[PDB]
Amino acid sequence: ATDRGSESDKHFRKVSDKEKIDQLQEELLHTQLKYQRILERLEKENKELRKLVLQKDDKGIHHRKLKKSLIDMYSEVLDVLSDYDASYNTQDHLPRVVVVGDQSAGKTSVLEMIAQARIFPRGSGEMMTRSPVKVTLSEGPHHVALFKDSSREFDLTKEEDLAALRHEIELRMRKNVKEGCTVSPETISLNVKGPGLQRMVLVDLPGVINTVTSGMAPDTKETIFSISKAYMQNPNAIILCIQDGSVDAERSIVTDLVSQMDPHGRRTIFVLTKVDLAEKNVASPSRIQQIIEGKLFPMKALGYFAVVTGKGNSSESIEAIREYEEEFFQNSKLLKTSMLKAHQVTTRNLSLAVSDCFWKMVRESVEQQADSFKATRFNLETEWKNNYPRLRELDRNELFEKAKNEILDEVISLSQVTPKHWEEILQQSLWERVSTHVIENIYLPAAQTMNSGTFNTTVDIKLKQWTDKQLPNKAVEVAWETLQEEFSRFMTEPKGKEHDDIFDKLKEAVKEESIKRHKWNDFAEDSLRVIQHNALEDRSISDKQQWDAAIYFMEEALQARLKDTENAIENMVGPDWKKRWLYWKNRTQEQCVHNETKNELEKMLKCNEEHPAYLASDEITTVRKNLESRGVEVDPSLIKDTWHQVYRRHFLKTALNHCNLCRRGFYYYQRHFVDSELECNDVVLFWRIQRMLAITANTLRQQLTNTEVRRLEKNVKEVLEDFAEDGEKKIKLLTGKRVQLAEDLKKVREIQEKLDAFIEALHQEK
Amino acid sequence: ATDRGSESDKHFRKVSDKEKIDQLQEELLHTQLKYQRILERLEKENKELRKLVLQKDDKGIHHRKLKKSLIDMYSEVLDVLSDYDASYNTQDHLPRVVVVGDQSAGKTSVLEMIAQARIFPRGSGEMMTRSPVKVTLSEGPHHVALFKDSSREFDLTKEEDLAALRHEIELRMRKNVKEGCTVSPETISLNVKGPGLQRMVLVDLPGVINTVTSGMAPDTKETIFSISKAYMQNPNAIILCIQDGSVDAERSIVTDLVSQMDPHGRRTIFVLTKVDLAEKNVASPSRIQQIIEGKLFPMKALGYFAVVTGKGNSSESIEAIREYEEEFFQNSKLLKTSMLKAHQVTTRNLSLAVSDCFWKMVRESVEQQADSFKATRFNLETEWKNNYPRLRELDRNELFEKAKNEILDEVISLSQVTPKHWEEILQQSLWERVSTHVIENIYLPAAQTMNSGTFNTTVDIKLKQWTDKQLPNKAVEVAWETLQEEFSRFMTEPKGKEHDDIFDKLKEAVKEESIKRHKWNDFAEDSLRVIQHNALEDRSISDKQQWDAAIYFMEEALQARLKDTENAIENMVGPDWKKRWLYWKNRTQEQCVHNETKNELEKMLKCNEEHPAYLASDEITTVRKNLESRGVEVDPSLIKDTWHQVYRRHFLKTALNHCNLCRRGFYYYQRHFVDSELECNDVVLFWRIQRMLAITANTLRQQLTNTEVRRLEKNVKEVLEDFAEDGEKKIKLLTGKRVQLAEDLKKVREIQEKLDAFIEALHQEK
Repeated sequence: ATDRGSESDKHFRKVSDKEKIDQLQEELLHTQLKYQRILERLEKENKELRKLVLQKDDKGIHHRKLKKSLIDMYSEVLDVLSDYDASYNTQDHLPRVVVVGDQSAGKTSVLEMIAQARIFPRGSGEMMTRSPVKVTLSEGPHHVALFKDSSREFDLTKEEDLAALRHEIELRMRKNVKEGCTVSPETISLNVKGPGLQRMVLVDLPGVINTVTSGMAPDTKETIFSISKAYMQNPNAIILCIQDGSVDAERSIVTDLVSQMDPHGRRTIFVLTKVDLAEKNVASPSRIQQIIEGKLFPMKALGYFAVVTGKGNSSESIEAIREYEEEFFQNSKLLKTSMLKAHQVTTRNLSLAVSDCFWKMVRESVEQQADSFKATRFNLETEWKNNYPRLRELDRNELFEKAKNEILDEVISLSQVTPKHWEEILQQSLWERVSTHVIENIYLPAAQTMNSGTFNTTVDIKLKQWTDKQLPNKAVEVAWETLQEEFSRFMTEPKGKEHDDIFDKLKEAVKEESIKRHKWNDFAEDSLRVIQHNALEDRSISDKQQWDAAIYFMEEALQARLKDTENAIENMVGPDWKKRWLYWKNRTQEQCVHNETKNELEKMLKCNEEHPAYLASDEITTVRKNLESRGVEVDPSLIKDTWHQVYRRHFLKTALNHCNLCRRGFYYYQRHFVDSELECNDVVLFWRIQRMLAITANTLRQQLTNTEVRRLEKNVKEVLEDFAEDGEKKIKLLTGKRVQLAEDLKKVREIQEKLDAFIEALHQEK
Repeated sequence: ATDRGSESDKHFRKVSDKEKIDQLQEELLHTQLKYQRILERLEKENKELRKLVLQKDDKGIHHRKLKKSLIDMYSEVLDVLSDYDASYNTQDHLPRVVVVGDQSAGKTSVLEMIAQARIFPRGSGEMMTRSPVKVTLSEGPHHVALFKDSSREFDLTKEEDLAALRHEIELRMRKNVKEGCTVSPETISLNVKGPGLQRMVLVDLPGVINTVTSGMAPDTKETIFSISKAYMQNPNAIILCIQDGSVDAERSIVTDLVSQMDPHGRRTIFVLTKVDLAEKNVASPSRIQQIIEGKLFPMKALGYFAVVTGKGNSSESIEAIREYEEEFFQNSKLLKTSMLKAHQVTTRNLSLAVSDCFWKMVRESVEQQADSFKATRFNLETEWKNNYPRLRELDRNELFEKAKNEILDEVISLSQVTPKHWEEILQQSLWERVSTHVIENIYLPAAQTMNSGTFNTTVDIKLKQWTDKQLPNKAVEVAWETLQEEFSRFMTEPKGKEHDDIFDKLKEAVKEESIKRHKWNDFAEDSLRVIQHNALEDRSISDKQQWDAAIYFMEEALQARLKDTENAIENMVGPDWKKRWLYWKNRTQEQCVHNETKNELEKMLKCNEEHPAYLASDEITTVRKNLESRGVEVDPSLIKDTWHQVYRRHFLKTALNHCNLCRRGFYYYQRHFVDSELECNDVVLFWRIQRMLAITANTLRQQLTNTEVRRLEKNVKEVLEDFAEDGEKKIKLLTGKRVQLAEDLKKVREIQEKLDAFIEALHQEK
């Protein structure tokens, strides 16, 4: 009967087991015992195994070394840096080649010709030219392509495999775009290999635009720039600024972006596309020599190159395009009249220049960056040691788990708090809540009568009205606030050295929610009405022990109000004479007037202690007249306030003297002696109220401990589950641990492995 | 001009003038202008006295034989008896002729022939009388009818007015019947005068049914007879029995009710109807003659009569029916076979017999009952004066108006409550709501710090949370509860022996409706939220007196929690040993364990006075196992609670020693050199909350006295108007003797006033 919810939960949990354990033991623990082992065994091994199955096709020799071309391995290096941190802050560490240019300028054809195959999709000319791809370029004995995330190898000399390759890229391309924008940053990684191909890694970035039309979002112009600027920021990047040769160089759109990362083109190269279509330029030195020497641009490049990107056909084969490129420059005026120099034309020269710069800087850059990221682990280890004693047990999610368990443990302990303490809290709160009605409305008007039956009748009328209307509602409010306040205390107590600040954030979020998901059963108001009456209903003090308990409670309740009245009267009337000459506590004029009015009312009460609270109005006038006659200024309001305080003091102190006489009054009632003024009936009232306070507190406690506290535990578990699923709450609560710093120390281990193995391969090839 | 009484008066004059031209007053003027014309222009015509002169002529010398007719006064006498008592008992005091008959027997045709006008509901084969109608017949040259309740006179010689009268009677009959029922007792009073009419009050009664026909509602069968009895039982009345003599008499039912109501035929007159129809459809001798002879039924009669009611046509005139009557009784069986008496047939003989018997019965019974009605008015005087010697003929509507005035005056008196009274109640309640939280949540954790900045940080955390989410919600509860409670008290608490409780019921009824309709304004919570904050935000104690008041307030709080802690300790640890020798009053076993734990914990605090408020699990275990070594049986919760009490005792006594220290120097606080030097953040804290509580109380008081009390008065006026609308809401408590007794006194005086002139006319006119 003390608690019932836990029994129900255990019962139905056992029933669920009895019916479904032959499945639940298999699903819940059997497999899960090995679950931590499974993760490595299942997926990781698989990714390795299929790779071996592909490598087994090659049939490489054991201990041969030189397993892969160095650049193919540097592709993994760049990929691991991208995965660890995709922000430019980490991209800046290693060399890259950026392929950027005006929208639909043929820059994709430039990259594909460098790659010696039509590897990227060109389905459309609007949305398919404004999305990123990345391709590594490697030496090989055969032109073959392989994705990071696929075991399939693509034959780059056949239309079917090139089409499938373009299809996979396209499937990634047409989805890695914000809706409407059609432009979003994302990584697609392909490794393209073959004879004649250099040691590079090229990133094709969304085509650059200057205006927006009805078929595109207005933000599209800015988003492209944001992507375009992201990879250009790399100080170790070679930026291929690819411009459509059919339009004025002064009108280049990409240039105005490149100048934001390299204001003078120090690390940039100029690429002139559509050379065999822009006849107005390739046939005239006055434009070409400025465009290719670096006089028509603000950019002073690493080099300047001219290429043929296709004769307006977005789907033209790369092989035909390269053959036509080699034929065109010979056909064109440009070679004869030396407006373009032989090393400034065709795919070969551009590829070789960018390859030499990129790969030299790659060799030195990884030799540097292996130690850079290893040094970053050493730098991460100084901070982590200094911040906390070396420890990695905790985690952000584990903070939620630990605060959850702390909260549920405190809620349970709350449910098993010694009940007696619950009743003590409820009893004291109830008395503080009710004493105002007890004395001001019930006792004060009732005990002024000259008949015990009228005392009890006034008391009982006020008690019936009060126990029916306000008192039950007040008791229910007290119980609600008691439960919520004790819950708050358990959630927040700074338990000395055993307190943890980190969890506090959750304790506040749950404490608020758990309270709002609980409501107290309103029916209590009616039950209390009955119960309260019953506790009052006992008016019979049968023996000395209950007589003394009754007198005790009456003395306590009346002494509190008497002390309050006496403090008010002391402030109102002023200091005594002793203070006035020993501490020079001189009275104010109001205090003197109040003192004289008090003296008038007090002589009246001293002569006749039976006087009721209410005077005649002509009595007020008489008091004013006498006070004025002696020389005291007084008005009916001063008399009424002084009268109220003074009569209450007289009333309560007379009640306590009646306590002093009740303590030794029993003979009068044995004898029925007629001259006996003493009748001790207030004692019964305060006895009844003490017992009613006890009964109300205990009933509220029982409702709390068997019905409401278990509902609170259920609501708290619901709140904790809802917060556990909420990722945002975990992000914005329980954030204090230093584990985040250690996560970098551990995660950069992939970058550390790729870079060191690349250094070893560098030495092996040399 | 500032603080000048005359200037204040002039400002008040301006403010009152603007209110005098308020939109309320302007709309009152605009609506009043139309109202002066609406329900107006009657007055100028009313001034003429010609109508009054005609009424005087009717009352005094009407210069025509009709004047001062004694039967005419008897009609008013019976009407005023009906007014005195809806219940039949008193209406039975005075004679009248009550006419009952078989349903659809033609009784209304008989009553029309006697009244000589088509003034009764006439129809073919249908219930004609459904609610009884009392028509009084008197002689006069003007054959005119007039309702008791109307001013329209109906000319009884013309069909338009006769039909209007009949259908108005039908409508009144229906309006006396509840929806879904057909028959009702309420009597319609029509005064009919014309030549040849006899002095005869005649009461048509709902037709009696052997059984309900299917179309008719069943109700009638029980209703009809009861109604008939109500009028039939009159010991001073004549029974005129109308029976259908053209049908099998075995099917008749009226004679059974007549025999029940007059077993001896003391004033019973029997009449057959439909005699002309009976000529071809005569009721067989074997059943009808035994009725005429009083043998089939106990009914005896003053004579057995018969009249013709027509041939079933509803439009038949009086003269036609009488002619047909004469032909029938000359030629038909009712006389030739000697059932009915020749002097007892035809309309004239029945009318004359009824008038003679009626007026002799009147002369004999009305004088006795008129002396008895003088006795009746003195009898009402006897009881009434005893009931209400001070007040005579008081009515519930008058009482409601008086209560409305008193209650609105009580609201105004509530406005008169001094502002300090409201502020005192509000502040005391407000402080009761937070002080425990002030120490438990702020002071205890704040005062344990080694850095007063964290003391103040704990202060500010708790105070800011409470101000943002709690204080503006507690303050409004305190204020609106305070207004409700004081509103209740002004309306109920007697001002000594001079209190009049007559309107206490009405006051209580107004109270709940007014409070429910009225609300405390929503805005308050925001303003309080700001105001409270600022009162706390100011941390600077302006002067020494304020600093001392802060220390006194702090001493109150700390002393209260210290005494509570000490009493809780005595509750758990049990009696002292000195108490054992003194009163033989010792520790219980649990109290023994508690005290031993307390002594060990007090040793701990003696060794370390700065021990933190929280015992760690190792400290708790040290206490547990040391007491177990002592043999005392201790557990972690016993020690946790005993430690809380003991430590708070130590902490609060130290806080009161600091109270004493802080008096000398606020500057020592300003120094903030070291903990040993005075560190009185405590005094400034209790000062800040002093300001918060006082300003909250005064803001609540101001909104009360300038916003909510006037809204309360408006709501009370509205509620008292709703009181005006509902009379039941005036007699919700069944103590209504006042109104009923007043009405009875006035109506009995009218009864006797009319009976006096009637009896004098008996002495003189006859």
